[PDB]
Amino acid sequence: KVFGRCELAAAMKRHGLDNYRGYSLGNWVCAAKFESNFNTQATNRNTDGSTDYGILQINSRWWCNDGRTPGSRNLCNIPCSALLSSDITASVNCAKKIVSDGNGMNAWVAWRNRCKGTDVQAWIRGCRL
Amino acid sequence: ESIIQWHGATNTRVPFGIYTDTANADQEQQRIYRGEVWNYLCLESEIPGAGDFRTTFAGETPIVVVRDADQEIYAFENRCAHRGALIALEKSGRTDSFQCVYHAWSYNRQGDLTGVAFEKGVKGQGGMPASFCKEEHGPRKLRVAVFCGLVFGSFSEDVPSIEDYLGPEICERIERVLHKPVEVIGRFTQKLPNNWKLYFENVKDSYHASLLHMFFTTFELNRLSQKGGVIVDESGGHHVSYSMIDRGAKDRLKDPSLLEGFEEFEDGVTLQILSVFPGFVLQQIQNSIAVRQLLPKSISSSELNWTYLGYADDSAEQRKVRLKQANLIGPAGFISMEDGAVGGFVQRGIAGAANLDAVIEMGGDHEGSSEGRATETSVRGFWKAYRKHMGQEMQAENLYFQGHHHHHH
Amino acid sequence: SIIQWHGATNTRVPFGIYTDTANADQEQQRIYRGEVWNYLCLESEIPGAGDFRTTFAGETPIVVVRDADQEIYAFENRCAHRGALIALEKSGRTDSFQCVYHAWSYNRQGDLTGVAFEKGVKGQGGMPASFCKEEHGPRKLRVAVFCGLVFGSFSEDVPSIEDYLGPEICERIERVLHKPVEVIGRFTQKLPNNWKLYFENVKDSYHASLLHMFFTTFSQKGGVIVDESGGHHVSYSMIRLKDPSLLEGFEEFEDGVTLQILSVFPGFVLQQIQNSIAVRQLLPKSISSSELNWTYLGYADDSAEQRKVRLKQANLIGPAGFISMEDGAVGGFVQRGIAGAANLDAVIEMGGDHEGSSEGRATETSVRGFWKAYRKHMGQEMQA
Amino acid sequence: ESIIQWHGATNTRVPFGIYTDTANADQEQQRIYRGEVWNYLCLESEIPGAGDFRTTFAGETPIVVVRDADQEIYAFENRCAHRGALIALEKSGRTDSFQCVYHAWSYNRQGDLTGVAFEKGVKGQGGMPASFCKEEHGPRKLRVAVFCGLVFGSFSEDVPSIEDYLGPEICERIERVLHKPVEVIGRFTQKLPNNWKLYFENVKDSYHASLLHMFFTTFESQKGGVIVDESGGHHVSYSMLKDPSLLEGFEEFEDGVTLQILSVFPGFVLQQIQNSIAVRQLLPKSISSSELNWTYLGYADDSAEQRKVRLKQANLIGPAGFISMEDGAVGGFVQRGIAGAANLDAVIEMGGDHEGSSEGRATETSVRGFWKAYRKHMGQEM
Amino acid sequence: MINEIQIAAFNAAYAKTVDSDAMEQWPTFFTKDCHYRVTNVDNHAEGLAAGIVWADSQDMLTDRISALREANIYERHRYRHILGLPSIQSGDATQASASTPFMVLRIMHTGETEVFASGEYLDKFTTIDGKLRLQERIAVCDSTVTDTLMALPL
Amino acid sequence: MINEIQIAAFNAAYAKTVDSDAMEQWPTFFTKDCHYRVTNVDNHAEGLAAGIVWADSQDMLTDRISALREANIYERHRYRHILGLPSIQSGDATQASASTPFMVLRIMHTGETEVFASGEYLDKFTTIDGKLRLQERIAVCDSTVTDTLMALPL
Amino acid sequence: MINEIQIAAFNAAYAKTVDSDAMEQWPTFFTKDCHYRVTNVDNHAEGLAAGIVWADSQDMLTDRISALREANIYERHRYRHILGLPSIQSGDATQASASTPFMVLRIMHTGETEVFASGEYLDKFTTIDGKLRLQERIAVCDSTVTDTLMALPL
Ligand SMILES: O=C(O)c1ccc(C(=O)O)cc1
Ligand SMILES: O=C(O)c1ccc(C(=O)O)cc1
Ligand SMILES: O=C(O)c1ccc(C(=O)O)cc1
Ligand code: FES
Ligand code: FES
Ligand code: FES
Ligand SMILES: [Fe+3]
Ligand SMILES: [Fe+3]
Repeated sequence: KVFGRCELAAAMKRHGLDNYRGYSLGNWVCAAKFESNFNTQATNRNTDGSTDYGILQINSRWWCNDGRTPGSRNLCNIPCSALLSSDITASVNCAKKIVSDGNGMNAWVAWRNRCKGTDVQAWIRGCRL
Repeated sequence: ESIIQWHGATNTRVPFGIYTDTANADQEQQRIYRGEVWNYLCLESEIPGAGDFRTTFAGETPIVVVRDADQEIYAFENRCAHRGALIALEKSGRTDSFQCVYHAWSYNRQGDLTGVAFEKGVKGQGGMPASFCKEEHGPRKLRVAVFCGLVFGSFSEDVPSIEDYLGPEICERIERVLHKPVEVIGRFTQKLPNNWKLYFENVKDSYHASLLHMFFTTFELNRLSQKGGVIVDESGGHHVSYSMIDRGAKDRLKDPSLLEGFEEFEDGVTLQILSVFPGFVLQQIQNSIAVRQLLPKSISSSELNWTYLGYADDSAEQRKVRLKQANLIGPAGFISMEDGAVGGFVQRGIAGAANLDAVIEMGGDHEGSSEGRATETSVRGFWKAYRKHMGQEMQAENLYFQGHHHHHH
Repeated sequence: SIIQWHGATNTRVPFGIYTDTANADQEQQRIYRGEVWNYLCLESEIPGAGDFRTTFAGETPIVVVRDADQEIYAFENRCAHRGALIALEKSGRTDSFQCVYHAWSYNRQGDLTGVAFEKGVKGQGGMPASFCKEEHGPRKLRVAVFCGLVFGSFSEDVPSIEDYLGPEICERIERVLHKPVEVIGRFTQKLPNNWKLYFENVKDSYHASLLHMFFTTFSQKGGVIVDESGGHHVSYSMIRLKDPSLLEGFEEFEDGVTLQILSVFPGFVLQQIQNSIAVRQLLPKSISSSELNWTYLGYADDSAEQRKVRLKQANLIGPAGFISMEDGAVGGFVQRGIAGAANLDAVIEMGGDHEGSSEGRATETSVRGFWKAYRKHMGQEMQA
Repeated sequence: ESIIQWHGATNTRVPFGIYTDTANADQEQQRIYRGEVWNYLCLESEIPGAGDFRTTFAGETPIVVVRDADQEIYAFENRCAHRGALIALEKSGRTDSFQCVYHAWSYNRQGDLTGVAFEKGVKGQGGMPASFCKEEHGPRKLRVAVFCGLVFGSFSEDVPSIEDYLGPEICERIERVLHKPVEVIGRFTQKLPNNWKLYFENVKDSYHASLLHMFFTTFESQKGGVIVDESGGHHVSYSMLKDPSLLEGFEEFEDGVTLQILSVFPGFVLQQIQNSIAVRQLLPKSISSSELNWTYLGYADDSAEQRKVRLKQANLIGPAGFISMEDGAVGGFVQRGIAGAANLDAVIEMGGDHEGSSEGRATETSVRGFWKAYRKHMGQEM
Repeated sequence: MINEIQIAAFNAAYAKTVDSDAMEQWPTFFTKDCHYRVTNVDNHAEGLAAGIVWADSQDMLTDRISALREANIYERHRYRHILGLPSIQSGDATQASASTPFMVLRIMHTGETEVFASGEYLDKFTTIDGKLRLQERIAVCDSTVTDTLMALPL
Repeated sequence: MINEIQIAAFNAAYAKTVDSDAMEQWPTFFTKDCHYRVTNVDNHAEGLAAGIVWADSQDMLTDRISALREANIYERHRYRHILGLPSIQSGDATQASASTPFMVLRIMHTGETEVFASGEYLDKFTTIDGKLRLQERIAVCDSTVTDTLMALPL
Repeated sequence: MINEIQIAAFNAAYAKTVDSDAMEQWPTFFTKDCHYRVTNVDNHAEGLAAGIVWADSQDMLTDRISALREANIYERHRYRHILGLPSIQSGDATQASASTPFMVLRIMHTGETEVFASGEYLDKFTTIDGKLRLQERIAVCDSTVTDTLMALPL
């Protein structure tokens, strides 16, 4: 599914991600923008045997089990395929676990490069929230 | 310390030990089931063509029953004469000959050993000795009687004919129901948590049956005066319990069609239950016809096999009446449901009382036919037949203790 | 014989005693229907006229019922006609008991008061002139009550419940059951062992510390009391967790006794562990199976806060008890360990060859006591 | 008139009562399983290290078998000498010593009582009398013999050595298959609805092999034979689709022998069917039930391709075996077919009244052998 | 179209009604002119019509529950239905023919739990006022054997 | 709205945790201030409050698994849960009250399989961090009988 | 995208096929190069490879059904599969691994119903040409014991 910017804002707010561990809603929308371009099917094969899955590009070595990643730890205890659906639930619940791991949103390289200390609240203006 | 000690010649007292003594159960297999009785096997219409067979039991002993090309029915013990394996492994089928799976010994439909695999050895080595003769090895054959389509078997060649065993009055009561071709409309098994005897006593228990019937007329569902009676053959082993209206006397349910029925007998009989020692029942309850087969399984368990019947000439509307009235009978029967449980109530109630006696005094100490059903004459009859087969009449020492005197006449 | 005793003393028990079926039937005649008191139920379970429960004395099914005189009666749950169970419900309230098979009626004493079609139907059949109801009935039991406990015996010769218990057991029961109790739950355990292995286990002061491991994984003095017959005992004790509230308790006994386990031959247990009160009923079922029925108790006067303490402390006991869980299995470990050893003997020598009271609990005196009482009832005692 | 009355000195007739008499079954526990036999316990490779143990049975009697630091294997009755509880509760494990959970009595790996909880009392009081001595209490120890990695146990001081008990011909036939290190590739248990003896007779039944099993005839009389040891107790029977690979094999035995079944009284089987190797242990459980424990084997040196052939050929054996599926049911067919015939006799006349070796397999000589050994152990001769 | 989810929801409500002994509500799962039968694989394979229970109207079901309450003697017990996922063989927006696997545990008041019956419901579903209803339910039991008796319908 | 599919998914993860002996994870299925109880239909019908297990906090559940690991002696065995479809009585996007039928097989390490318990879970669900959580689970057993002992919670 | 709904529907059709004696259709649930094995928890925990059934091709499954029809002697009996909900362990856009709890009743032609096996299917699923198919199914049985023999695959 390709989300609308505001469609995704509303959806992330409904799954309790406004200010989840200090991170305003704009950080999450901005993150999805530069990780996946709002695409729930985005996948990115890495050269280390791992793949990043879905709207928030969650990694198959630490977080989800894709069944082809050596050393898989599956800390969100889900299959990576759950992170490729139209419904963002499994990706949000995993993201909440990642962002609580101790390194906040820096887990997300695209967020770090393109979002972190910008005007992130620009990603949620012109939206019904 | 014998818990199977009979109190006297009379059957008004039954030792509760008779329902739990395992040595006595094995004696029932030798002296009843493989003695001078007729065991109900199946209906001839269930094996109509040459080669059609069913497997069943006579007591604990597995049986094959089979139709041959002469249109006769044969029966034999389902035991290979080699090392004892069941010969026929299916409940039913059609075959030319029976072959044991273990070492391929062959039997014809009479149960004769016709073939022994590698009887003559291979390359002049092994097989049977010169002295071995096939015709000297075989399962026990049964004497077979077919009476109004009912196939019985005995292990004894000295058993009376089925006609003498039943007697005239039971013969007529079977013929009355099995007067024209019948069709199986269903089969169901009940596993009873009781010694077989408690169920067979219950079939013969006109006291319980008449109490339960009198309750069902509380609901006012017929409203027509009835008279009942009990018939007991000379041996005691067989009974009929009936109820009837007098054709041409003057004067709850949201679907009354459960009890809507049709006249189809030349008499007023609304209910007839008929027992043949040691485990056959034929029932007519309004238009509900069935056969039951009772088998012993373990000291405290037995099997009741129902065969539901219609007549081959039934219309759609007559057959539907029987399918509705079947709700009265079987495992979930409005009438018979509790028949599955009362045996077990006795089996459990007597748990601490193996040394005590049932009291069976209703209608006196007779084992003959009676007007009315507030009697246990047909239950006492069962014990009369049982003790004769089992050799448990007053013998020797205790007879001597009663009779060693000289009264003034 | 695999039930041959090797001496007058009880330091050796023949393992055959747990598998011999003839000996089991003798237990039904000489123990359960002999000179014992069988625990039936609590008075508070049958408070009003007509209230009844069904239960067992050994293999024999029993009705226990309250009548309008406020007395309790008990009789064999066996119809005097052809032997059917009379009462089919675990509990209820009734004016009279009726057998469903042929509608024979019994009063609350177990007297035959009615026989269906006694005089025949339309003047045909029924009983002979010589038949008299008053000559047919289930065996009645003697009933005794003690601080809310209801016991039954088949025997005219059994001593009074006070003499049967003896003073020390009487005082130790009264200490717990000094005010009205209320059932707060019922659970049954089916034990894969001969009854005796569970009853021995209740009396086994030696194992209580070693089998269990709960207090020791995560000083006070104790003792064992044995009545004069040997059949009854008391084992007593007197002065990590993320939710310590499991063991938070309140004072409610005059003494400082924090544990009291009490047994009455042949199958009654009263337990007090902190504020956890319960009764157990042990029944034989087959040579290698038995039934343990738990009745968990509060006092009728408990506050909400006291009752909550008992509901939390109940985690210590029963089928899943931090303490009692193992009690359900060790019987079966014995039953199976002795599979090849029917001809050999248990060794019960801890605390000597005594069947009397002791300071300390590193003894098997209450286990030997059980065998003393057992051999007396069973006619197996040998002379010294 | 006994249902266990033998009708003659020879074994051409077996009383069907022998399969249902419970008193006779208890005599089997005293005179066979705890008598002068060797009971199969496990393979030494299943308890390779110091402390490794398994629990099993010799007849009805639970057993512990365990490796000690000397690399020897010991076995004892799994029965605490206090009040009789199982000592070891696990099917397998590794331990320094065994402790009974009931009252914490400790045993070394030989089954010696090393410790009694509160032996000397607690504070002043209780404990054992002065006269109590640990060294006088212990479960029964078993004699252990190891032959080509097979661990056997006996209750009997008088049973011959395992070599003499087997005899040379069985010894060589075991060596032929267990000539190199083996590896367990799987364990399965079949619960048989028959008296143990009906299954042990079936293993020895060279007559049935081709007739019960249409796989044995349809896709395979061939060169072969039946060997019976001097006692009669032990035998050898030997012989020489959209995915045919089920039966594709490789040569790995010097002789041409594609089938060898070997039985050791009273419940051990070693099988070689093409490249399918397995051990079976037969245990009595109740008068009409027994347990068959399968241990599937490869050789440690198998390649991937050899191991795969054994995993495919294992479809022939075990509970779902194209061959052995029927062996699980035929015992029960007998158990049930004789239900009214406790007083009658099995007829075992094929190949005469011989209990010796034979160059054919249309014989019951190895079945008669079993009953010769049985009657000797059980005191039922003539 | 009637689907596997609507039938599974219906089957759970049917099971809960029978397992809670709210037996008065059991006939409401059926059309006025329904068929209900309890039979076994042998009868069904041979085309034998008789049932341990046999009803060709909702009224016959109501009478069977009256008789259970006010007429039948049986030792106290309960059912525990465990159901599989249904398969639809044919149907449209309003009718469907469907098979649902079942197992029924019997628990006696005295504590014994046994597998009492197993098999499949052979069902014809219709839609009345937007709600699923059984035109037909045949409980085809895997076993020919009923332990003791059958009081409660399957 | 919380629906029957989300509750069934929850119930399957709970069963998988208990049946795999990952017992350390069992308390994480409950709120901090949860109620868990194992009882039977007799106690539940009479309103009797005691459980074979009785917990009014997640910490009590954690301690029960500690005790099972470090302290309790029992013969090795496992559970196999077979669950029915839940029935929701009330609830919203966050809370639900629901009943779920269950059966538990026990398999001993020695091979024997029995029906060990059956009944229904009477549950109160809440949502924490977007995940279903039990505020309350009452395992109402159909039988008053536990065979031997109960080591693993239901 | 393989999901829990597709796998539940698949598992029901597999169970229906095996329970109805349409055993000819059982191999069509698998890829050409599939693995099927029936094993137990002990073997699976120790990493032992052997199965009481072991197939590394669809053709080996077809041979097993041929042998069952034309060759093998066993007493007539039937299975009743009661399945849990599938739980997906691993997945990407196209493949999935899943575990499904099962229980199998065996019903003898003579009427005895026993719990014959229980455990989980450890599965690898693929979609070819619109068809959901097992690349792998390992039936991990809870018990090391098979009663009598195993003729029908699980
Ligand atoms: O076993 C039965 O169904 C039965 C037995 C007797 C009578 C009768 O005597 O009226 C009726 C029914
Ligand atoms: O079976 C029991 O629960 C029990 C028995 C004895 C003791 C003890 O001696 O401390 C405690 C509890
Ligand atoms: O148990 C077996 O697998 C088996 C037994 C005997 C024979 C034989 O003697 O040919 C072959 C196989
Ligand atoms: S047992 Fe029938 S041929 Fe051997
Ligand atoms: S058995 Fe009780 S009235 Fe007949
Ligand atoms: S039984 Fe083993 S230490 Fe007591
Ligand atoms: Fe204890
Ligand atoms: Fe064979």
